Amino acid sequence: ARGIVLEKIAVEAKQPNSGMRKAVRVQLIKNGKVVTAFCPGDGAIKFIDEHDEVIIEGIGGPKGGSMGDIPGIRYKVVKVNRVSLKELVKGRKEKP
Amino acid sequence: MEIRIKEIKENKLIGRKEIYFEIYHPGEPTPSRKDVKGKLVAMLDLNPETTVIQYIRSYFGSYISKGYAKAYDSKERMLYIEPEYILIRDGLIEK
Amino acid sequence: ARKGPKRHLKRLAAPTSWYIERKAYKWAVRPRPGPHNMRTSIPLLYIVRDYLGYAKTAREARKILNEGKFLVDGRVRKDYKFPVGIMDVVSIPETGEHYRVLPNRIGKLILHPISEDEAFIKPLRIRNKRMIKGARVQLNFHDGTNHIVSIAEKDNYFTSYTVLMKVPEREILEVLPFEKGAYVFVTQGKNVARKGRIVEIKRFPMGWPDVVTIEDEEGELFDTLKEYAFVVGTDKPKISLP
Amino acid sequence: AIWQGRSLKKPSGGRIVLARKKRKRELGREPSNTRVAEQDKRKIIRTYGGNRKVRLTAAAYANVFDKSGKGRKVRIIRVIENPANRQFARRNIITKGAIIETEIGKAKVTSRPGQDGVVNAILLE
Amino acid sequence: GDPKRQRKKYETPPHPWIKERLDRERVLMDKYELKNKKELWKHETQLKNFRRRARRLLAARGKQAEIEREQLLARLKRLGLLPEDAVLDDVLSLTIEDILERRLQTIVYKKGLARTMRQARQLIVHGHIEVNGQIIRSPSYLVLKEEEDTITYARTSPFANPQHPERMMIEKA
RNA sequence: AUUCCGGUUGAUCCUGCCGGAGGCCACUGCUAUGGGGGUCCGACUAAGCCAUGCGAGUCAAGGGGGCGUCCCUUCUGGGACGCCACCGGCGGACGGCUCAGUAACACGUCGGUAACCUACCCUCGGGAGGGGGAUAACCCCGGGAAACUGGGGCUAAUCCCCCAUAGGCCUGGGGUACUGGAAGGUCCCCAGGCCGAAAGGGAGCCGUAAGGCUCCGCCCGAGGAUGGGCCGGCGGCCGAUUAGGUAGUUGGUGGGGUAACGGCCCACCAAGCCGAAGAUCGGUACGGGCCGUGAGAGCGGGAGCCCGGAGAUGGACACUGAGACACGGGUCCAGGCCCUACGGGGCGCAGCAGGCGCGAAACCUCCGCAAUGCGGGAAACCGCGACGGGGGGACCCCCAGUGCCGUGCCUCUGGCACGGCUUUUCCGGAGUGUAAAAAGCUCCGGGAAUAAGGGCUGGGCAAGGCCGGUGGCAGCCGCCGCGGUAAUACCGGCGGCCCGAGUGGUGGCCACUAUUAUUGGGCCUAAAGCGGCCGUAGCCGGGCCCGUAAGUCCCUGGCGAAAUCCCACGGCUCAACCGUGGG
Repeated sequence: ARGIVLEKIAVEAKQPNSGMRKAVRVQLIKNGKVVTAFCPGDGAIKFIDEHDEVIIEGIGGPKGGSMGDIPGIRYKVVKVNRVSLKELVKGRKEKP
Repeated sequence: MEIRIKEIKENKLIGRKEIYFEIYHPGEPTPSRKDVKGKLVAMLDLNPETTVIQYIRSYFGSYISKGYAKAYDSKERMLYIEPEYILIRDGLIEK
Repeated sequence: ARKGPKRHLKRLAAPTSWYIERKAYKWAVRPRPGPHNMRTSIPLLYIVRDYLGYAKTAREARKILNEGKFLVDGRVRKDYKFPVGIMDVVSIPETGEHYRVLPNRIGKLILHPISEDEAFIKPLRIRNKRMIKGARVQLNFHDGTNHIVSIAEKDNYFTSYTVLMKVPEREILEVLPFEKGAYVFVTQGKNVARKGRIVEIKRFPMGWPDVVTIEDEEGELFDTLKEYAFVVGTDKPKISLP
Repeated sequence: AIWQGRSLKKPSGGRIVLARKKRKRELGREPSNTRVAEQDKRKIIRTYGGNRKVRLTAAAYANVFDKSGKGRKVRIIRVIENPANRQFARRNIITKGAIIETEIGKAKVTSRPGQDGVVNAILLE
Repeated sequence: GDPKRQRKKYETPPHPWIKERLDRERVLMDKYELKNKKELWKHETQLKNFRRRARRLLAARGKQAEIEREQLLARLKRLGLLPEDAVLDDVLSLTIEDILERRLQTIVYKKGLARTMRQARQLIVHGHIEVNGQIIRSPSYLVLKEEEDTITYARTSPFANPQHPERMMIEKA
């Protein structure tokens, strides 16, 4: 799906894990629903700003739902501004 | 370049003769239409102005190239039957 | 979305009785209405081009047909969509060739060479018989052809009988009745292209067709439909049917 | 027009939804009320396939036959009875089942005036 | 209702990573110098299809069954995978190596036309080998027994010259 | 391959689900050297809206004219030769596109129409007699911004009309001549009526003329053939937190209408008809051949190719024709647009390219009628965005490359140095190929030159106890589980393991799952025996004898289109693909 980033937030890893997982709130262009999308990568969060166009994709988890120690998040960002998030974090491309 | 006449048939409804032949040649360029027609006419005693080579087709990794030609009885019949494109390709009409 | 008659025929949908390549192209000639059925017919174009290889293109075949070089049943046929059916005589006088159209053992139509003397005889199975205006009896043959006789000769003809006609003069030569011991040729069905002698005939209630049992030369007995049993002789076939 | 297609209710009392538009071949024509008059009136109708029908709207003469094939052309006066409709007898409309009286007595119609454009009847003994 | 879809002619292993299967396949690849695992799986599925046909025909009765049995045996004998006096039971004894040995590359190497399997493969790819007059450039082609003795250098290829340095090197073996 | 492995505990054995491991389809990150074959490429959301181009024409051998060349006789006018438009005939109802609607005789199969229509085509038996009238084109004059359109005169036909005879239909009375399993059928003889044909037109060759031969033609009757209409038996989804539904409703009598039978409709007579074996109502959906998966039973889908059905912005109507209530014909309403000189006048790509919008999601505003086929023509032949050819695309499948050999060295699953060889592929040329090109195929010249990436590295699962950075933070993690200052688990380097022109991520289906259990699951303690009994439909039912054969089994005819599936042979180099036979 495609959406627009509204704000950047963080969530707490579940017990016994401890850590801050950085996600974004995305409003889908299809019907305007607001969802939470996790940003994979060591420094993926800084590559996403508000009002940015992003593409979100399901997060691999049981029953096609949440994954790992971050329930409540079902989607992850793949492309930001029509550029691959993995490529941006790895450094082969510059954010337009 | 050796031409072997595999088959010859006499079409009487269309006053022509259909010739199927094979050109055997060791490594060499595919024979040209002019050379093929000249050799075929000389060998089979045909009228030069009444023979049209339908095709000379070569195959993958082969030294034998197949060939199909037709020799008519009448120039008028040849013009009436054969399409314009084949005659132009064989160079019977100046275009 | 359908509003009227079809004018086209896809190759994949063509009848199974044709020796045609169903995947080389998309369209096939749609036979015009004519003597025989769709299943037991083939356009003259395929006979001229594919079966005999006298022409390489439909244009050449049409030119040759228009030149009046092909005779079917003794009459020159020019349209390339004319149906050609079983027990038909195809004549090429220019090459002096004569063929009889017959079914194969697998139901496909084939051309069987015949003699020049035999080329003038056409068998016709009396599909139906009725009376028309006046006191005349009309006979309807398997190929849709019609003949007329007088009321006096009413008993000389019956359904399923065979008539040998001299073409193109359209003259009666002989009448082969349908009875025990009559040589017959199967025209369609599982036992197509088989021949033998009549042994027994069975009737059934309602509109169920009659059933006929035929004994072949080797002595085997098989069954088929009376309408499918084509009489082509009395003791020995009068038409070469191998 | 006068559609003569399938009914929209199943025999069980259900409801049927049309899956297609009305077709031309399924259309009928207005009834032909043959009326007794002082002069015959007929019209020609082009029907399905280019065929033709002769429709009789006003009938004056009738062909009456009496038990022996002897037919007579006799003028129609009035319609006595018509079981097809309870009002046709009073409205003087001829129908295939109508009973009329002509110069030579009572007769019963045996043809369909709206389909063949002729009034044929048999004398009543 | 859907139309035909062309299918793959090889089957991948049920589990990508099995120690014994990986070792065996690696040995076969190294021995026969195949480009990748899909060729080996193609030959493996050819063997599997032959075995499945034999198994199905063993427990079948009918004129068509006898015809298919005879055709299978004749086809295998023609390919050269079975002796002339073979029986349907002998089909199940076939091995992957039997099929691998019938490849044009393997036969070219065996006939002494190339020092090594890689050289034979390059010769086949570049068109220095002719089978029954025709030039085949498919290293995976299965040579038929009837034409196994007609394989030789192309009459126009330089290798056909006995004085060629490469030909002398190959003959020096 | 008819299969397992990881996870409840301090440790063990169960039930149970979750996750790995395989195949297929749709999007998508990184990456990319080639060639062939195929039924692939705006179906999922919008059957939403469209600029411009094209997608249906043909006939001079049906007719009268205009223009131009020539031979001319010679003011006249005759004849060839072409071009143009008009009347006239046929076609435009096929093909092409889409899956909205539809739970229905829409579709599949088997039968019926003895209850019905059909131009084109085939066969047989018959006919073509006598008259009459407009008008197109052209000429004069216009009108109207356009789109369109008025008045006057002069003409021909295979144009139209009338008369005549054959022929068609209805009904009444008689004989039984024919096909059928069976005649409201067909045939014959009388009687009353209605309706009611044609083009001896055209062309060529002879013949002084007359006349003749041939080719394409016209009308009627009986049959076919082709395409359909209508009808019947059987078969194929979910919901009872939907139990009652129906009133032309079910049947009858008498009629109307239809091309045809029918409550299809009408006038009267009755109370019928459907339903827990699920009516009615609601949800979803074009049906089938088939496809995906599985060892099979089975489960799931049913867009691309074929057959059948519907639609042409949403509805409703009619005219011409054999065939339409008609995608590129017509009328009205609703909805959205365009031109206007303000009076007025036009349009609807779910046709091929192309554009906007919608979106995660899908291409050129290209060349030819050369092959297949359709319409027209007597024919040559003309037209066809059907089809055929090419262009763009990681659509599917098949075959290959990114070198090889000998010697020597080395930290030897490989790398390096030296000396040789090949040109698959790339680059430049000649032929062949093509409707013309291009691609392919044969050959000549240069040369290892032009060509490897993606994930993973703690187990499940092949691969590191190596070095640097961070020190419950960054982060990873399908599951288990790692990270809090010695991290084999995070980031990076160096090594390695899997596949390889591919390799990863996400959603969906099948197996995994004997967690849907007919094959083949469970219910004392883990999910689950109604608190208990009586009993209606259904299901399951003691022994022997006789009879029928409905189920059942065996044999034999008519069917179940083709493509798709399996086997053998043959043709493209083998293969993919196609053809011939069997299944």
